[PDB]
Amino acid sequence: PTMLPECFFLGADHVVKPLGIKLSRNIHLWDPENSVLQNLKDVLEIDFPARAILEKSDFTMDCGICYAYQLDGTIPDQVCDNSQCGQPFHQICLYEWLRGLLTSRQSFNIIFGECPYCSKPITLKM
Amino acid sequence: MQRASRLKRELHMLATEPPPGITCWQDKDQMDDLRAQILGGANTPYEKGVFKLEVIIPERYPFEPPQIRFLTPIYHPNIDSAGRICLDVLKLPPKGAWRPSLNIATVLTSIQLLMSEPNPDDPLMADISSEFKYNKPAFLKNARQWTEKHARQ
Amino acid sequence: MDQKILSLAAEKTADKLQEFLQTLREGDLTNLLQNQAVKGKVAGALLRAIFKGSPCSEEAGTLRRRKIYTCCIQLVESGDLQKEIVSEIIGLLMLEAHHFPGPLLVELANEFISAVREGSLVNGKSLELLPIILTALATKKENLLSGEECKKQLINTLCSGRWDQQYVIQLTSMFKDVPLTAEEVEFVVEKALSMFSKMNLQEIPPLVYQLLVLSSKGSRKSVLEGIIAFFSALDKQHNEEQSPSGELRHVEGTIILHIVFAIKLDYELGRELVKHLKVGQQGDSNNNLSPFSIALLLSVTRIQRFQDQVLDLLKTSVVKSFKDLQLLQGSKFLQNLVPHRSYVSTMILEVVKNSVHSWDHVTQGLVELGFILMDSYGPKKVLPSLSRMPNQHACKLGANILLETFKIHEMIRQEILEQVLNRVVTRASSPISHFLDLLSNIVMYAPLVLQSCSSKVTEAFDYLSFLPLQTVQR
Ligand SMILES: [Zn+2]
Ligand SMILES: [Zn+2]
Repeated sequence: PTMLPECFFLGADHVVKPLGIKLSRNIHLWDPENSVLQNLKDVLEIDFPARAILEKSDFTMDCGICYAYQLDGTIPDQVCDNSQCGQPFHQICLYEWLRGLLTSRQSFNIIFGECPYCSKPITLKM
Repeated sequence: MQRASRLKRELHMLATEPPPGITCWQDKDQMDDLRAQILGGANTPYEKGVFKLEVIIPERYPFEPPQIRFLTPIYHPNIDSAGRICLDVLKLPPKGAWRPSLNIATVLTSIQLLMSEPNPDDPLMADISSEFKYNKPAFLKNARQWTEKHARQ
Repeated sequence: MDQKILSLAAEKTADKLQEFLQTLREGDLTNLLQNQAVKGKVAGALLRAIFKGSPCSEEAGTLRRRKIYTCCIQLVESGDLQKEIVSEIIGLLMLEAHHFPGPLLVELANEFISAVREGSLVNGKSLELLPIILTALATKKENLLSGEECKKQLINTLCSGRWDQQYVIQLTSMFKDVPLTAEEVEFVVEKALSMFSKMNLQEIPPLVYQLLVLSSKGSRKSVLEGIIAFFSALDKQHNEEQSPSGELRHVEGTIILHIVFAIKLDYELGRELVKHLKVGQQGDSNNNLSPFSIALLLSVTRIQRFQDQVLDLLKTSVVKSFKDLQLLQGSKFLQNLVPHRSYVSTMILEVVKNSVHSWDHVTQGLVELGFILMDSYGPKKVLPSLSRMPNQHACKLGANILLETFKIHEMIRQEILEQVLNRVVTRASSPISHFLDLLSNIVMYAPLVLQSCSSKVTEAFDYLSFLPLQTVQR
């Protein structure tokens, strides 16, 4: 368990990059004598929030399409690569929307289109 | 399913904090349909008017715009007597401008706004649009009488 | 007074109506405009009367036909009338425009030129007639100077005059339907290209599309030379500003894709592109190619016919980039003469840097290109300077592209890795230092990856008795 698990980050193209880069450079500092949390702290060089809940009780991390949290297990994970929107979405809802549009072209497992709220380039990899 | 979540949020947000001079409730007669009301705008011939609307949210909403009719006859360049609205946000693009970024509240706002400022370039009533363009007074008079005939009680 | 022209038309032609013209004489504005404002269905019928009523056999029918036209152009424009009536009334003005003598249509076209100078062309639905009139002028080969000469000077005056910045695209969509010569299409499009400068960017792509579909019966050299010279200037100015990126990347791309869907149906388009982007002598390649020209080529590698041709050019040019510069950097005499134009690795890499905004077509070309260079110029002479260094340098590049590519595009870095392993594994038939040296620096930068590609390293180990030792070790 203490051994390295399978790991990855959901979120903003601009947010997720430095986590990946930091992970690559530090992973050798991983050590299976410690706990998973005690190793994460030193590998990713951060501390974790513990259920930041009551402050932002209607901030809407929700789909911004269906406006709901929790679509059939699925969670708002896919975001905008934009400082002014940051508007989360569902994989389901953003595919269903972007399929319709003229602007939207599909490569192999990816769809490029406009973010619904701000009309900036947003990428979806199925 | 995006229907269910949109309806739940928008219904209660419009029941507690709607935009001013606008109401929207789950039609009692038709609890799949909505009933909307626009109150007669100050400094308009629509002043002293309560304009009832049937607001149907298509089953693909919010990927498709609402289908909304005036139940109240209105004398307007861009709106015929049968209540049909010439407005891009009620149609999919490239012609229209609908997206789930917008909603029932913001489009009822764009409607009240058009009611304030008619756009003569999308004319449903060519007569009303030319009278609006050349003879403001006659339009304002016929429309205000229209408000007191159709939007009164 | 509308049901005293329905009767007139209901019986017979040019007998009572040609006189009914000379009786009224007042103005066909009240009889259409105010008649339209109430009920336009009348106007769709009415015009059937006047036109049958005013047959062009007589000049007092013809000047009554020349005025009703000058009217209903101006009423559909300035007038906020319905779409539905306009879809009819224009229908008529088209359907009847065929059988005119010469000097009236040149005057109608002069009205049209005057409108493109000034007039509020709030819909270019008004200019839907301007295609067919240049047709109907050309079919009458009689001296009014013949019809085709008048057409030539007329479209020269359309080009010479200023274009409504708003609907320049819609005007250029009209020369689509007319038959033209080379000189004519060239004049019209080089003006449509002068107009990219004085626009917003987001409308340049559809204009480029409507240029290309015109260029299908016109100049291609010119269309793509224009798009290339324009974006070449753009990217250089973006560079020296850095010494509007997040959308400059959308345009370059959308354009490459829009020119793709055309070279797809128009195999000659591709050949003219390629001829334009020849090295030939290396002095044309130091004025021709670009950081945009090359994203465009490395999208083009996806067309089945075209992959190969393209790559071969890039690769061979790549080498000269090394050979000019290498032979240049031997000597001071040469460094004195040439003002050093950025060289070809740099450019290819600036593509890769640009790439981030995720035009993911170019990538197939990169990866394809990259292993082409190393498979081509690998250490095998080594198990000179001339046949050594600009092949090692080439190899380095291959490697360099892919590693940088791997760093940026999370989507690809599965099939960079497999395509490496492939060449690593069964060989040591041929040397593979280079692939392991890359393989190092791939995995050194971001070795999370092999957690995602675990089946593939598992089935490199199932050859790790047959593999020679220095390989296995590393
Ligand atoms: Zn959703
Ligand atoms: Zn956004």
